[PDB]
Amino acid sequence: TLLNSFWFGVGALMQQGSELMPKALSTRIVGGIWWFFTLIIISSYTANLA
Amino acid sequence: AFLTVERMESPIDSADDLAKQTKIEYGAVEDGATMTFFKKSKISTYDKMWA
Ligand SMILES: C=C(C)[C@H]1CN[C@H](C(=O)O)[C@H]1CC(=O)O
Repeated sequence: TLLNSFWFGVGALMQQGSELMPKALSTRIVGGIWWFFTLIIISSYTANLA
Repeated sequence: AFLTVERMESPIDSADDLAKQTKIEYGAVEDGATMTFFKKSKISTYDKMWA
């Protein structure tokens, strides 16, 4: 849903995996490139936080 | 280490950093009070800069 899609994006932003890991390869690429986005945003945050 | 480590500073920072590093070339003006200053001073660096 539009609620469950925004709970994927907030969930994968906070490193805490959600209950609705996508099937259907077209959505695994969206979920896979949002995992690499939030990997770089957090690891640039916590490396500049010192 | 690739976000905040340092700025790439100049190899020279003062008068004595020119007195050692012979890679960076000196310079002054002919008929000047700067050239006359190194010609007539002797305090441990400014003769070496005029050497
Ligand atoms: C441009 C020149 C040669 C002049 C200008 N005033 C200084 C002077 O009149 O002694 C000199 C600068 C220098 O000595 O580096």
